[PDB]
Amino acid sequence: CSFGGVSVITPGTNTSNQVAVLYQGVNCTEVPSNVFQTRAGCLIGAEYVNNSYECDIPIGAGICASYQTQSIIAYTMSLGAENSVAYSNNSIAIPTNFTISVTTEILPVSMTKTS
Amino acid sequence: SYTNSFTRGVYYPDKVFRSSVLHSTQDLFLPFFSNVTWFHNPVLPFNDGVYFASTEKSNIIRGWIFGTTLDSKTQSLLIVNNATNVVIKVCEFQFCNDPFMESEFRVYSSANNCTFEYVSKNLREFVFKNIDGYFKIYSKHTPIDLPQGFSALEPLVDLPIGINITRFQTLLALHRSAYYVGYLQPRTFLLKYNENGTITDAVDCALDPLSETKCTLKSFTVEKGIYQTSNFRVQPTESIVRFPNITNLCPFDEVFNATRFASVYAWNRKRISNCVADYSVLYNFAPFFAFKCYGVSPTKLNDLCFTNVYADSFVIRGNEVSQIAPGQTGNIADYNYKLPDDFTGCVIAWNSNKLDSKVGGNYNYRYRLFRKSNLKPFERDISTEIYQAGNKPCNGVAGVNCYFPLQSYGFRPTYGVGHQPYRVVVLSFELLHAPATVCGPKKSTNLVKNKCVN
Amino acid sequence: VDCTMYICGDSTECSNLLLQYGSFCTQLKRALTGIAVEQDKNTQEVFAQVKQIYKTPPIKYFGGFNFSQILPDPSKPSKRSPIEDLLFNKVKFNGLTVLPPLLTDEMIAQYTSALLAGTITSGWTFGAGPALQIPFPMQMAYRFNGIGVTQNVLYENQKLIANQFNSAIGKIQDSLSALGKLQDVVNHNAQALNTLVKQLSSKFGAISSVLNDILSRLDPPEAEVQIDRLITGRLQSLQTYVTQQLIRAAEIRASANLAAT
Amino acid sequence: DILSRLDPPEAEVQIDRLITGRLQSLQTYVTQQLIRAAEIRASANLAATKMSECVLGQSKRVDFCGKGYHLMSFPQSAPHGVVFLHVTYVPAQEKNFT
Amino acid sequence: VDCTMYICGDSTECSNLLLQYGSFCTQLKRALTGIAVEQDKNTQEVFAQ
Amino acid sequence: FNFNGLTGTGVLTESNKKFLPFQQFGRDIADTTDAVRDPQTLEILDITP
Ligand SMILES: *[C@@H]1O[C@H](CO)[C@@H](O[C@@H]2O[C@H](CO)[C@@H](O)[C@H](O)[C@H]2NC(C)=O)[C@H](O)[C@H]1NC(C)=O
Ligand SMILES: *[C@@H]1O[C@H](CO)[C@@H](O[C@@H]2O[C@H](CO)[C@@H](O)[C@H](O)[C@H]2NC(C)=O)[C@H](O)[C@H]1NC(C)=O
Ligand SMILES: *[C@@H]1O[C@H](CO)[C@@H](O[C@@H]2O[C@H](CO)[C@@H](O)[C@H](O)[C@H]2NC(C)=O)[C@H](O)[C@H]1NC(C)=O
Ligand SMILES: *[C@@H]1O[C@H](CO)[C@@H](O[C@@H]2O[C@H](CO)[C@@H](O)[C@H](O)[C@H]2NC(C)=O)[C@H](O)[C@H]1NC(C)=O
Ligand SMILES: *[C@@H]1O[C@H](CO)[C@@H](O[C@@H]2O[C@H](CO)[C@@H](O)[C@H](O)[C@H]2NC(C)=O)[C@H](O)[C@H]1NC(C)=O
Ligand SMILES: *[C@@H]1O[C@H](CO)[C@@H](O)[C@H](O)[C@H]1NC(C)=O
Ligand SMILES: *[C@@H]1O[C@H](CO)[C@@H](O)[C@H](O)[C@H]1NC(C)=O
Ligand SMILES: *[C@@H]1O[C@H](CO)[C@@H](O)[C@H](O)[C@H]1NC(C)=O
Ligand SMILES: *[C@@H]1O[C@H](CO)[C@@H](O)[C@H](O)[C@H]1NC(C)=O
Ligand SMILES: *[C@@H]1O[C@H](CO)[C@@H](O)[C@H](O)[C@H]1NC(C)=O
Ligand SMILES: *[C@@H]1O[C@H](CO)[C@@H](O)[C@H](O)[C@H]1NC(C)=O
Ligand SMILES: *[C@@H]1O[C@H](CO)[C@@H](O)[C@H](O)[C@H]1NC(C)=O
Ligand SMILES: *[C@@H]1O[C@H](CO)[C@@H](O)[C@H](O)[C@H]1NC(C)=O
Repeated sequence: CSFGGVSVITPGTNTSNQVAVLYQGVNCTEVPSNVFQTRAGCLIGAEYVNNSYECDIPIGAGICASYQTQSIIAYTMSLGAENSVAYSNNSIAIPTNFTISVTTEILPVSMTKTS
Repeated sequence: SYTNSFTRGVYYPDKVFRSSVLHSTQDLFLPFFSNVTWFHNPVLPFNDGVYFASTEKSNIIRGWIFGTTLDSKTQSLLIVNNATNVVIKVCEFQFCNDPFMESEFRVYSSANNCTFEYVSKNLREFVFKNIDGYFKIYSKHTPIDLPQGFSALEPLVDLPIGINITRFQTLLALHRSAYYVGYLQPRTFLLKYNENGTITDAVDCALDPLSETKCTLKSFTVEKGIYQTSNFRVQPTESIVRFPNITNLCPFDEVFNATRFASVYAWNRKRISNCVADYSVLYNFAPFFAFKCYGVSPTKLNDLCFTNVYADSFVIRGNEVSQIAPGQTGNIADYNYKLPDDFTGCVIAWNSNKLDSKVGGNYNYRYRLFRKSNLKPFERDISTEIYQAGNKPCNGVAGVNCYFPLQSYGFRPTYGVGHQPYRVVVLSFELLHAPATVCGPKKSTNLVKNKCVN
Repeated sequence: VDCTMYICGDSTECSNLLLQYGSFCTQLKRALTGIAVEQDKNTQEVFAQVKQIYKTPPIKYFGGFNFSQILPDPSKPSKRSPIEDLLFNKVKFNGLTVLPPLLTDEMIAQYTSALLAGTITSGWTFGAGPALQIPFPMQMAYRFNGIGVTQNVLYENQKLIANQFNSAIGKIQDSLSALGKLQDVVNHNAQALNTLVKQLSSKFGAISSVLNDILSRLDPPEAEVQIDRLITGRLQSLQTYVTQQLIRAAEIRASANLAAT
Repeated sequence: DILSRLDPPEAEVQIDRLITGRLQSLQTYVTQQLIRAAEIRASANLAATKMSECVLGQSKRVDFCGKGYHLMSFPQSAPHGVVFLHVTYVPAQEKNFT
Repeated sequence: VDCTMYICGDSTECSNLLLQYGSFCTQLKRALTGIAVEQDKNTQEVFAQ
Repeated sequence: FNFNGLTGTGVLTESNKKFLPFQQFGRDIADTTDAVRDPQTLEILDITP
């Protein structure tokens, strides 16, 4: 007999109080507007789109959610801009200038000692 | 009319001070955004606590009445407040059906056996509940259709009364020269305390999915993301049972209408073992004059399972049917048929005229009159030797002080009830050591499909 | 694993008894969730190391080197190389739930095909900035220089090195048509899930293993003590499951850190 | 409270149940600290390795000392951790040639 | 370890009652075997170069 | 100490908390008693281990 977790998707209480709900691996005919079927369950309260954005809130199986277009919407995730390299059999590209960059990396080293 | 509460009926669940601590509590509250009846009067139910708000600068509400019967012959609570202060009182009253110079108090006309005494625009809120014989009141008076806001209510009284309540009424000050009624339900909230220790906000943990997230995280501010808060569980409907057909029927059918029964001194013993026994044909027949079911109840015969069943059958007089019982005495118990002191079956007997009586006398039925020593439980004698009551042997010849031991019943149809023949069938159940035998039919049954079911 | 359906299994007498043990289910859900989130992080750190999705030119021909067995083949399930097809072709009970990965296999294939296009058309320049094109024969000459071999040795033997490379790649499919390091992970977890289920038929010192049995035929005061023995034994099994998942999760993370490096 | 409202013969059983339960709590706690301490130890080993190879020298390891071509790094102290400031060389503004 | 010999120590009453706890003695053996095989793998990969 | 039912051990010191005029004792986060009110003198005292 059907059963599964229930998760709540929120843009943050400092943005809005709208919410969508995912019923994990529940068929959309056995749940009891905007109902969207994903391989992870049924998503209700989120408008599905065709465009593709950067992932914000990960849902699963390639589906993410975002607060953009306001109620709350869904969409697929984009791996990143597309670019063709201008390859040929006698062409080269060489830089004529440069920049110096600085980046951070953070690593933990210890915990509190308990007894 | 009805109105919509907003966040009302929140009271301090207990003592215990506290600081900045998003504490979670379970208790009897008025749910947020609830459906509260409106009154501008009749006896109302209680069922579990009461929310009571009102609005008015003057004082129209002049006490309440509580209890189970709201009448005399039993004790009740009465709360009044004149221009002095609140007066709790618990007596047996006699209330006016319409209770209400400047003279007043025409509410009751009796105050017997008092077990408690005490003496001493605008929004006046109250919360009433009654738990383990304690009648609690919370209240607060805050100056300004109700508005919108949050305010926690503090304990007012502590009353060790013991009183039961199922209904109550209200009292109003008439003109001679507006209130709310909610009820409480078991809910869970997440309460926010300030540094002074007061409740400043709350979350109803059984309303909006966002509130369930707040309650699980123990916060009133949730950061953007996705949170697992609970679970979905489909529930089964109906109870489908499905047992086999039937097959046999344990032939009680022929034991009860056999065309001849035996004399009481030579009774019968049928032992049905391999059976599905349906005692409903017995119980729902009911022409019976006696039915004494001793060890087990006449209703639970269709849910047990024994190893053996022994059914006896004989014909006796009417005023001897009472000797068929565990622990008895008489010519029938001692010499003919004795039931043990630990009997676990059940005797069933019915009248047998028109099939046993005979105009002229039916001497086919006999019984034993003289025996040297009483019988044993479930023993049977068929001896025809001549009893000897004297001191001389008679060599199997009747005469003086030597009697024939088997006398006869002379059943005629123009007898009196209590001398007419009766057919008796005593049943006896036992479970020796065999791990299956006769037991009744399960009961109803059916089927369905494509549905989550039990 | 839903702790309530494992331990009690749709039984209200048992469900209320779970309230006397405190927050054990809170620990169980967090322990398994905390290591489930890392599993998607492990795959992002290995494959999502490129910002752009690079494509190769249609004229698949690089100084004589034949890369058609490692590049996507526009005529297959989804979009795998002929060699990846060998790699993928060779390899609701009572609460025990399996969650899907965040990245699908189609999404991983698209990360790996972008890495392949970058290293063939742009060498090692796309990993330090913009992708800079350079012909492939010249990339291989640089790579010989980096190991101590002069560049003229490649240019005068270009045909030999291309023939040797092309045969060497073609031998890979024979060796695949191996993967025990992947099959062991699937088998070890499957055996742990099966063992967890089988501990639901132990008495743990009770008269029966079935909760709808004990309480029904016995005596409530006694049924409560025996049901608590079943709860304790099944909780210990479930806690053992979680401890071993944390110990195994560290081994998968250690491997994923090496694969990312 | 057990003793206050119960005889010893039965109080030993009730206290033994609580002892077993709370002793299980300690075993759970200590087992997780050992598993979690191995993870912070692996992180401290990585931080010590970068301290040697990114700060006390110049590395050719790709992406080990930041994004770009490693020039130098400067350490900073953080509470229970370390922060690396990675200085890299990034080319810009390419032109194509034959 | 030989599970039965530690817990019961060759006693037929205890060992028959021990069966009522399922297969804990199979898990103990698998766990010890899995780490005892890696001890030779660890040495083999350091020196057989 | 015992304060009308509240049984415990610790050092009693003058507090700086302010209870509501119906509350007897306070608890800290994790629900352990850390302050009481003396029934006779009506003063709040902290309880330290
Ligand atoms: C070097 O030349 C190549 C073409 O051989 C340029 O790539 C072209 O760039 C334009 C402008 O972005 C695109 O519209 C064309 O589609 C590209 N052609 C190909 C075949 O991809 C490249 O931008 C040039 N580099 C510089 C610095 O100018
Ligand atoms: C390399 O890049 C830098 C900018 O990052 C150029 O320096 C700038 O040059 C412009 C004039 O073209 C000046 O107005 C700016 O003040 C310079 N910036 C700085 C920070 O000095 C530099 O000229 C570039 N080199 C070439 C050859 O184009
Ligand atoms: C015991 O036997 C009598 C007769 O032997 C049964 O009477 C029968 O009743 C049914 C129901 O009306 C009739 O169809 C039959 O014709 C009757 N029998 C005769 C011979 O006519 C009586 O029903 C039997 N007892 C039970 C409980 O069935
Ligand atoms: C690169 O190798 C592939 C094989 O891996 C070559 O494809 C084969 O080409 C021959 C000749 O046309 C066919 O008989 C085979 O059926 C092809 N195999 C497949 C799987 O299609 C391909 O021709 C080679 N490329 C170059 C440029 O030589
Ligand atoms: C270097 O070795 C390779 C073999 O590894 C030689 O190439 C082979 O030469 C034989 C004999 O001419 C041919 O039959 C093979 O077909 C060649 N193999 C390949 C893959 O081309 C090569 O000749 C050697 N170079 C020198 C200078 O001796
Ligand atoms: C959060 O709220 C603050 C005000 O309290 C505001 O300044 C800030 O922009 C908000 N953040 C977002 C992401 O909306
Ligand atoms: C849900 O059930 C319907 C049939 O009632 C089926 O057509 C549909 O594919 C199911 N959905 C999923 C996600 O399995
Ligand atoms: C998305 O595009 C498909 C065709 O590729 C179309 O059938 C569908 O209606 C579109 N969805 C929306 C929300 O417009
Ligand atoms: C409250 O419920 C009653 C039915 O019991 C309904 O008639 C009434 O409209 C409801 N009130 C509100 C405010 O929804
Ligand atoms: C107030 O009411 C109580 C209860 O009837 C009564 O005992 C008391 O005398 C009243 N006070 C005055 C001033 O009438
Ligand atoms: C209650 O009052 C009745 C008279 O009305 C009396 O008979 C009875 O004894 C009283 N009960 C008590 C407990 O005083
Ligand atoms: C209240 O009524 C219940 C029955 O509804 C009864 O069992 C109980 O004893 C009563 N309580 C008191 C204090 O009389
Ligand atoms: C209590 O808090 C209020 C603010 O909500 C503040 O105005 C008041 O001064 C405080 N009083 C005390 C004793 O902390």
